[PDB]
Amino acid sequence: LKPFERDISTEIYQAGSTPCNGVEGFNCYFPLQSYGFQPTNGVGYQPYR
Amino acid sequence: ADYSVLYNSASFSTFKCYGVSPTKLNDLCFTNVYADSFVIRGDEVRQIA
Repeated sequence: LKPFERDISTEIYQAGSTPCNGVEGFNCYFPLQSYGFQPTNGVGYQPYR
Repeated sequence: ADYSVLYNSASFSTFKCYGVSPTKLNDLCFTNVYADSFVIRGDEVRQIA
């Protein structure tokens, strides 16, 4: 991403020959991961505004 | 090295690189590669990681 660029795509990321972006399969990962904030986590693992 | 025929072979049931990217391995030069091979169960592949 470039300065002041925002992403709105939900496509599945393509790894290797096997295509992705919704043709889910081997080497088809979703890049948008959840952070998973809990208070029981460490302080470096807590949300920062 | 020639990991490009093994990444795009698409005949493996496990294929992941840890600490390094699995999309570049024939561009990164190394010194000694040690290969250890063993056969286990299907309820023991997740333990090896």
